[PDB]
Amino acid sequence: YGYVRKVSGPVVIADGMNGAAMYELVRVGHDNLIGEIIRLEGDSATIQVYEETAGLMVNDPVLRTHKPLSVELGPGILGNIFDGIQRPLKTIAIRSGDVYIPRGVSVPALDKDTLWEFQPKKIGEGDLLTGGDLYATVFENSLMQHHVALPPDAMGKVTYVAPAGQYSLKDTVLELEFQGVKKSFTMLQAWPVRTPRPVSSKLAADTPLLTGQRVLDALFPSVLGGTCAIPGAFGCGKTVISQALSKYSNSDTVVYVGCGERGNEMAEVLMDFPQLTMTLPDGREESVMKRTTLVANTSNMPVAAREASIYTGITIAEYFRDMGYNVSMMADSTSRWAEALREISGRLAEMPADSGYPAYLAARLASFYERAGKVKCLGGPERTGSVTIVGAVSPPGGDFSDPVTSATLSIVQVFWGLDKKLAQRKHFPSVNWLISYSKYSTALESFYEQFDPDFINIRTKAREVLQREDDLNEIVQLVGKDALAEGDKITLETAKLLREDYLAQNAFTPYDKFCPFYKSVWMMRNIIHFYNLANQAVITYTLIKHRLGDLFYRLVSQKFEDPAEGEPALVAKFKKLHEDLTAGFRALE
Amino acid sequence: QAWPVRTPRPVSSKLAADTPLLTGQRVLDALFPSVLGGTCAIPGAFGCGKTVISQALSKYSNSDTVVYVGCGERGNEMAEVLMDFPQLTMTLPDGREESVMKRTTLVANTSNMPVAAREASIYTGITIAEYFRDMGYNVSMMADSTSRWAEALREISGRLAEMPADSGYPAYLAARLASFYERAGKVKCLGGPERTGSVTIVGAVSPP
Amino acid sequence: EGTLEVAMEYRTVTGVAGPLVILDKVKGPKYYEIVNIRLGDGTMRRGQVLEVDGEKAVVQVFEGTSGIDNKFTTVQFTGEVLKTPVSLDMLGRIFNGSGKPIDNGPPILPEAYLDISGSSINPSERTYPEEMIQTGISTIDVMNSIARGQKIPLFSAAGLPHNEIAAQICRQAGLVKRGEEDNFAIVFAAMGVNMETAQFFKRDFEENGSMERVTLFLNLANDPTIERIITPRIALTTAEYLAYECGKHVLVILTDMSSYADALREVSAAREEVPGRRGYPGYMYTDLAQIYERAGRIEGRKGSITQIPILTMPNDDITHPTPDLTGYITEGQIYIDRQLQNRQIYPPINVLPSLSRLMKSAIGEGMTRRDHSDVSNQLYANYAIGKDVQAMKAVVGEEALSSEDLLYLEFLDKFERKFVAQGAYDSRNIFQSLDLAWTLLRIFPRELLHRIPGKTLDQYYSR
Amino acid sequence: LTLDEAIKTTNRRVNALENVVKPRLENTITYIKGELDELEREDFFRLKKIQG
Repeated sequence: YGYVRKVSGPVVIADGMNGAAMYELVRVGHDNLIGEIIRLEGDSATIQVYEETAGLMVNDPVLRTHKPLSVELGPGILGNIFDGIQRPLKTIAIRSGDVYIPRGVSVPALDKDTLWEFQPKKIGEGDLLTGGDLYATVFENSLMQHHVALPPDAMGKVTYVAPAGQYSLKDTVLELEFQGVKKSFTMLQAWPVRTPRPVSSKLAADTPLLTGQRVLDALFPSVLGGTCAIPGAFGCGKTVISQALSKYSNSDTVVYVGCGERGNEMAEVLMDFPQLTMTLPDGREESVMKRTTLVANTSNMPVAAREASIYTGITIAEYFRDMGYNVSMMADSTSRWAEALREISGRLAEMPADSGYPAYLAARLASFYERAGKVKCLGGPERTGSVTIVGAVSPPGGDFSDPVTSATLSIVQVFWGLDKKLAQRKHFPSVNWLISYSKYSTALESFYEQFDPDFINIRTKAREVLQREDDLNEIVQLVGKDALAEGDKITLETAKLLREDYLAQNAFTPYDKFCPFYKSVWMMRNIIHFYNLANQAVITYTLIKHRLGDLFYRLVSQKFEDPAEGEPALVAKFKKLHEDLTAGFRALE
Repeated sequence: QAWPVRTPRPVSSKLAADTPLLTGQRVLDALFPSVLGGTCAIPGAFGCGKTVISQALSKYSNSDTVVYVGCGERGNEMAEVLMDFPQLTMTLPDGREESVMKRTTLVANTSNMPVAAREASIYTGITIAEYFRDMGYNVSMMADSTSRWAEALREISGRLAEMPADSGYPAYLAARLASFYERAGKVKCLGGPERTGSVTIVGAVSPP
Repeated sequence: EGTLEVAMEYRTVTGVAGPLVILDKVKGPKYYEIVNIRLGDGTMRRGQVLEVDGEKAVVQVFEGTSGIDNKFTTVQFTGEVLKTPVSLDMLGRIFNGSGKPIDNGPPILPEAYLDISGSSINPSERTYPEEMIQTGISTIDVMNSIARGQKIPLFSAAGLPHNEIAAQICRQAGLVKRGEEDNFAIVFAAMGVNMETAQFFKRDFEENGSMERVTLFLNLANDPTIERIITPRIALTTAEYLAYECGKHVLVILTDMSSYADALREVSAAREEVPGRRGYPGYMYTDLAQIYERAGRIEGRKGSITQIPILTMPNDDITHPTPDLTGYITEGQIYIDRQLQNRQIYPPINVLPSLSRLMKSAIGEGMTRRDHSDVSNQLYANYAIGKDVQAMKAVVGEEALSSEDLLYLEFLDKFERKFVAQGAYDSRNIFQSLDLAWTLLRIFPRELLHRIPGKTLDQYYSR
Repeated sequence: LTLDEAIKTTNRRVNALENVVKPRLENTITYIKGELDELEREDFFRLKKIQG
């Protein structure tokens, strides 16, 4: 019930919708075009329809949905591929057979006829349960067990519990009554993208995001449930860091979110993920897709879907965190999302602000980024998850002055700063140590000292060495290495060794594909301790260089050690080289 | 008496001003002099606190009467004026000792006061000075932050949805500001005796 | 007394667009009347009636227009402007943006309902600030000091430790003591702060033990953008009640005033108002006045409201509309430099652009020393000459610094090294710091000093 | 002597000239886009309001 009255491009006016609500999604026309309500002036409505509105007919029916832009969660959310508006691309392609996306597809987000193995908890048929209680878990696939949380805003004494067995989402797995009225819940939960997910308490982040790369792990650490920023526009560093996060990061799940980038780039990345495979610490070999969800919205996709992809991804990450899993979101291109928002604002004729973006761009970006953090779960049993966002930025020409870049730098705690100059100089990590920073180090210091009380001092010494590296750089630039003292020469040599041996990774090489934090800490110790032990001896710099010449080659070899031998064997080899270097440093003095 | 605040006070015939304004400042009276009847304007960008020159000029001018009509200015400046002008003093040729507050009036409304009253502030100030001039004195004023009476204009032009001319200000901004400034000048007043009072408009324009 | 009336509940909502909710057939509306909107789902949110024309009403809802149905939502007209239930018992508690008690405590039992945006003080009754303040940081007190009733903000770009400086000032706040009941009660507005910053503020304030005299008005970035505009209003109204109507001096603090500017910009762009510079509303000067222009001392009452805002230059540019208008209104600046932060200085206060327009009255003979003004002027003026010498050395060479310029360069170096730097918890007294300030001024010869007379500092004696 | 002259010229160009020009470019960009573009939309918006 409801018919269109005026169709001016994307904007659509439909009469006979007195009961419509603002921002309630609606189905327009026989083709089931999907659009969101904007203005409810009079008894009429106003809808902007995402897909092309060409060919609409006046008095074509309009069908309400009684729900805002929402995502159907539950089993089967992992692995698949979804559009910006939560449209399963893979199943759509299989059903329609052809390649093109049909104008008005109506495939449900998750297949409601597929069977999943279900088994309840030890709860009784007449017990009491509340919102967020974990009443069952499901083996969606191997090694990615899926907990079934009773939806929030639903509570009451237990009435029926489905016994363990094979079931589908259409089955009524749970039924309960709060008052005399009883409600039955299936395995599918719908939640609006704009509304965050209910939380019990925002904890303080207390565990680093071990990305497997030494430069990110030690120099500029990032904590679970913490924002991150990447100036990714070239050098494939964004692809490299995304692959590292998918394969080696501590997160139990990853939710890539791609909006408004080049279509072939998304093709390449979405073909790369299935090829990516990660080995289990127990020796098992798995596929990253078994723990990966992908929301990719290319440029050809409607602008509104491009704007909504980010919220869809963050809501998916929150739902994953609802069962205490550590999940990491990855916004492919926040700049593209901002451009989509700008296009939408221009469609709405909103008053332009700085550089043309709407005045709420900073506020909306902050609202999105504020959802990341380590959070206590809702409902029992007691557990705690985390959601960390590693959303990248694409400043125009590298000038960190655009409002998107400025707001992101103002909100994001940790900025890693990939540099194209290092990529030109053949640097695999490509992380510019001169601009990166980790504002969460003060909070992470508790764990840093618990693991090793000397590690934080080593990090401070390394930061001082990096700061003096540029000083020695202009010193050599203006007068040369001749004017450098023996201590200055030792400091410069140690800085160069740190840059070319530990601060840089080798990625492609099997020995340096993954850098454990143990190996990183031992390498940092074997570098800094040797640097000091050589420093206080100031001995002629040339004489020290000849004596330590074998040691300099040995330090490169210490980095060359594979993690195959296990963390202790590599640590002992690093320690043995460090002890030999220390023995040479003190005895020869 | 009574007088409409927008209609200027009638005169006999305006005439050229040829007496310098002894401000007591080296720069104001040496390189860039001002005449008793002319119009001045001090930009004083943010942070300069240009009102210090205003207060010094009011304190030490040769003008017989000063009407400090600061519009949109901070209240603490008005508190300073009310606190110091009585305790501060000046001497006259007769030899006696008297305060400057005996001849200074403030039509000022602060910035936290309602916006629409600012134009009324400016116009009441200029009319009061015009009356004191028709008395025959060499009265003067200085309107602090006249640029605030452009925010007053555009915050009304926006409600009326008038067509924005430049940076949101209506079209008649220059016309109205000229109609205000063009009321200064030495003039033989109406009626005998032959009073020849003047009036000086030392405005202040705060630019963004 | 006039008989009471129950507020009319309407259901004639006949239009929603942006953040503005239209109504029709309103029987006797009132401008700025607070209306709480109950949606069809039953959830309730507050709102103000922006424009009243004829029998219509253009309401601006607070929690957002989402979920409003043109035939199921109900609007109730309370018939009174927004009022904050201020009370003396409100001390030592935490409140939401609109004032909801969030410390797991019972709501405020109001001693009196007071309307926000209170009327201005008659400037005839207004007085002048005449007492210094012991915040606990050297460089702010020694030069560009703060008076008990003076407004002055902190200019500090994003990422700088200005939040830590504000927390240290609030925890170490106290009178000169040259009393506890009337001692500094701190109203701590927090407009648009991060959750981590919010937890930091709560923990730091609870740790110093001064919870008994500090009120937090926290408003996170998650809260609605319009609700951030009323947070400074509520904070300043509570400050007004505490100071003028109860006596104790109030040291009002508002963090991230740029967030308030952004909220103003968003609200104005929602209603499509005339834009000033950088798309900000054309009345931003008046709004920043109604926020800032309340600090001062009233003649008949012994209270005093001292204002210490904390702005943030967006592009680290002083010419941005928010800091420019603030400097127009705020009677002085205390500036924080990113360049000094690059030198690893904990309190990165740059003194070259930092001046207190009321310092000429805070100084005197009742407090401080008789050489305060001249020493401050010299350490303010010779810094510029040292900077010029540094620039000349950069553009010419080390040989350009003559027997005079090299002295200025050494003065600048020692001034940035010893004088500005201070401990994270150092309560450096004025005289002990003024001795080192005199030493810095004495690095230059005691006769080349042009502005200062020799006798002024000669009255004071070393050792 | 020649190296001193060349170094002085290079240092002056790096410090004075370029850092003089770039603020000028930023101010010119702000004056055009920050004002003229904003005014054009506001003028047209007011015109559309008049039509409505």
